[PDB]
Amino acid sequence: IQKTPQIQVYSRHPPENGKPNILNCYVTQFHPPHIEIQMLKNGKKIPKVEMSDMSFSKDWSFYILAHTEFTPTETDTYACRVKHASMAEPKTVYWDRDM
Amino acid sequence: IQKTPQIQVYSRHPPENGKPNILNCYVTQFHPPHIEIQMLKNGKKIPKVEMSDMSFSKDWSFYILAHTEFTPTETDTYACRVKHASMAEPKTVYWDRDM
Amino acid sequence: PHSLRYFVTAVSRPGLGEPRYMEVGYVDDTEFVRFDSDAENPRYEPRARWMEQEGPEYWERETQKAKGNEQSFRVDLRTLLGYYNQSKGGSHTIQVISGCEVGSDGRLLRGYQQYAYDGCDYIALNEDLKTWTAADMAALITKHKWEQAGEAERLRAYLEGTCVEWLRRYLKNGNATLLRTDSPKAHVTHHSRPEDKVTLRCWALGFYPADITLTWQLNGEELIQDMELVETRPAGDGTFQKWASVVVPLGKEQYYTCHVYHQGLPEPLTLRW
Amino acid sequence: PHSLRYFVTAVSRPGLGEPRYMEVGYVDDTEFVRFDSDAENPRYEPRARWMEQEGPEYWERETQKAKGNEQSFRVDLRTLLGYYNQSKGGSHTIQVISGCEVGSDGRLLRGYQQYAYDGCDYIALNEDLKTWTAADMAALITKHKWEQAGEAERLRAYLEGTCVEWLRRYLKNGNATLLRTDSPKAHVTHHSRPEDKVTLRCWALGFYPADITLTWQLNGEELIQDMELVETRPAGDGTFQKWASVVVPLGKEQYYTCHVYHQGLPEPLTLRW
Amino acid sequence: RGVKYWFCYSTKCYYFIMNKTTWSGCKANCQHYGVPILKIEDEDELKFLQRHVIPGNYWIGLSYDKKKKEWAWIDNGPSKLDMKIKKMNFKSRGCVFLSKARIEDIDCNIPYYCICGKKLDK
Amino acid sequence: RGVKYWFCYSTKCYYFIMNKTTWSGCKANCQHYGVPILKIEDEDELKFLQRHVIPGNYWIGLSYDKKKKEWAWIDNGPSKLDMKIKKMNFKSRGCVFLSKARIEDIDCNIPYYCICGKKLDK
Amino acid sequence: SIINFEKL
Amino acid sequence: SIINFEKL
Repeated sequence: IQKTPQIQVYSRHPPENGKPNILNCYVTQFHPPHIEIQMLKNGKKIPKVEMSDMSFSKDWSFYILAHTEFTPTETDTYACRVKHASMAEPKTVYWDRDM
Repeated sequence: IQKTPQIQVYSRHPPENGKPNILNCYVTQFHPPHIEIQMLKNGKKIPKVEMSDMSFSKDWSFYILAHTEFTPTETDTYACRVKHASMAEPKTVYWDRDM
Repeated sequence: PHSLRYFVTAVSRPGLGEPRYMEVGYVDDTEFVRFDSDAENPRYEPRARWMEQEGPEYWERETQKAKGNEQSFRVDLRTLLGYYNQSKGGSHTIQVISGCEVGSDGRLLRGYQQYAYDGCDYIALNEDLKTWTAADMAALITKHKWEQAGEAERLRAYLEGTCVEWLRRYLKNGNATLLRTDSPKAHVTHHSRPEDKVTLRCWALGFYPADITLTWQLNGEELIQDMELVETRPAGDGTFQKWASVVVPLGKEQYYTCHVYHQGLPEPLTLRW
Repeated sequence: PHSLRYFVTAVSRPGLGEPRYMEVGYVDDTEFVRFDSDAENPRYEPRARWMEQEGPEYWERETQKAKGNEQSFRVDLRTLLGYYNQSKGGSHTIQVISGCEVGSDGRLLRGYQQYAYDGCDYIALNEDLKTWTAADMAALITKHKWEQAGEAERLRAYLEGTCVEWLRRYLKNGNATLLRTDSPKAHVTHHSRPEDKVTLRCWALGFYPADITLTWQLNGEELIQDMELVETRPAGDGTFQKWASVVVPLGKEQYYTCHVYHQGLPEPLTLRW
Repeated sequence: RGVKYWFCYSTKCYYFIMNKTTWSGCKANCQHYGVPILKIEDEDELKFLQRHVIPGNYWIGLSYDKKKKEWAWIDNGPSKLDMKIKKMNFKSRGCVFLSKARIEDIDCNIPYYCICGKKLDK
Repeated sequence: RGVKYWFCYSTKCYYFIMNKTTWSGCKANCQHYGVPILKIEDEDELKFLQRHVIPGNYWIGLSYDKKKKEWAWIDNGPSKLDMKIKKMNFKSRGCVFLSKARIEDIDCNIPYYCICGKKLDK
Repeated sequence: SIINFEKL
Repeated sequence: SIINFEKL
């Protein structure tokens, strides 16, 4: 089997320019479990990021949480690039404070 | 399984009053193989009759030939009474020279 | 073409001793051998004159082989009783069909082994002559077995050589028989009936082999519908008879014709009352 | 009600040593234990504070049990590879789900063990807790096995006593947690859009547990159709957030309402921009 | 009277007449309920039929043509069914029946059960 | 676009949408091809469905009613299916999916495949 | 020469 | 206390 992941790049607490925070990239509903997740603070990799331990739901699809402290604003654009078999090219996703 | 037999009371050679002959009761297409066949020269049993050896067709149903020499005419009525599980009551069948 | 078909019958009979066992074999459409258990002396005897061409070893050989089989089955009746979950108080039947066929070129056209428990397919080897087809979960059990035991493999050899090979001998042991052909004697008979109509009957008698074809037509087209017919029957002297009738408007009798097709009739027959 | 669910993961990895093995357990909706192979020292450790109430023997006991399982599976990866007829050059996955549930009365409501090969059902014990249901012919093999080996019987005992019994302890070891409830903070946000229309967004944040329900209605009826929605997500601090939006005719904003149903909300919430 | 039953499978429905008749028996009935006497399209459909059917023999639209010196289906069309289980040639007549494990040629005048096939996709 | 496929079984036909959608996804499509989102009548029909289906999860007309404090089928009618595999009560929401060996309750907003059931006997 | 039968 | 698994 082969299933495509789903990504969400949201933050913990309400976006406040200049204040620190935490940025989440919640990758879910995928298979095989072999996956690669990255965070970009403009297009460059980020402090290797913390990889929450993986798990799966009744449906069998896998889940995981990549998180890394960050201080937003209008500074730069944050995103999450997910490499994974299922997909053709590295699907990336940009944060959207207002999302 | 349980299948009903089929009977035919016909003779070898063309019916000729006063001439000897042979009367056949061809019981076919039945199951179980346990069956009882009799010939009546009016309603009475007949010289225990010759029971051709039984066999069965591709379809699995059983066959058999009961035959007994007889001299027809308008003398008496000949028949074949077949007892067998499948059936409720002893189904009998009368000969019909013209059949 | 020619064939060699063995028909097996095993029937258990509560409180009446060992199952009854019968082995009947047919060449094309002829019984050339028989083997019964109940019979005084269960000797795999012949039913064909030409089968005299076999010494006392053939007989003796085939009789032991048979007594052997008779045994495998009593066990099989027990086997099946276990599968289905049926008591020792019930009569049951095992039916097998083994044989092979060859074309004008004696080259094997189709061989087979087919089973039936209580008058219904149990299992049967496929045309492929290597895989089986089961009727119910029970058969699956047996299939599972026979698969690992490579039974279909062993049965593939029998049908190609052994069978076809024996199917050669016999044919030579009595060619001047299993090749004879008797021409169906045909005629029609008139019969009065209620409210004015009539029954024309078409007779075919003393023919051989058994398959012949009887049909009525009206001004060209066959009345395959609305015409009585009986199953081909045996007269008793190696021959077969059969008839077909139809109801026709009295007076207008001649507008009907009877057709007789048979491998003894170079040309089909045409009758009329 | 309450449950105890263990999630098993086995994944073979060609040319990269023994399969990776993970054992994660959840109480209701909480990870209270973990066991990884790759990890430096594969010790079935805790993920819940309240799990300190277990001496060094529980740990040690559960760690051996695990190392054992880890082994049965490498064999199972090999077993399955044989079933399907797949090479040693392919990565595969085994997925199992073991656990049980009890009602307000701690009396077992539903227990189960479910397998999945490569992200697809392989086999699973039925509610009856005695018979199995297979996905493909492969599973049938295993089913055949486990049937004679009376596996479902042995698994029936686990779910009734063992499981439910452990599912009692834990709950007491940390009742003042697996029973807490955080109220979903809700609000709406206005957003301009092309050719004049608007997107009203309904937010729910920092709630617990995870299932909450967000819906939009218009003058009474729910807009379960034509309303965007995201999968409930984790903020990272034990809480969850989620939102639901909908496009509405600019100016006519007030005719819409957002509804928040959650086990922390005695009464559903009503919002408006 | 009559005992019947109809059941659909895939993109076709069938009629199962549990009343013994001759080959013509079905052909007639079949077209009278307006459903051709069955015709098997591929091996899958046969397997289905052999597993669904109730223990017994059933006639199917496949008989020899005394005229066309050869076997043909009721729609006199082709079948993806490669059956060449060698049957009725040299000189005489016809028909075929089904069972939960066989497909066989025998006399057309033997009473068997009926199967009428109706390809829905029409 | 969309990938679909329809196949009949017994006295009902189904629609198998091989395009992932949320529960509402089917309900919509289903009624748009004019075929209610599937409803399982008896255990036999489920077995059939679980064996026919292609490996994967499928939504079926069986969700919890936040209002009716309880689970109900799309026709809000009864089923001979005795399922009491204990699901979604206490306080929150809905839906159910199928696979070749399970029938399970989970979030209604997860993309699964669709099954629309159309009882022909109408 | 009938073949010799394997058990069911 | 996860149960201990029987082989496939």
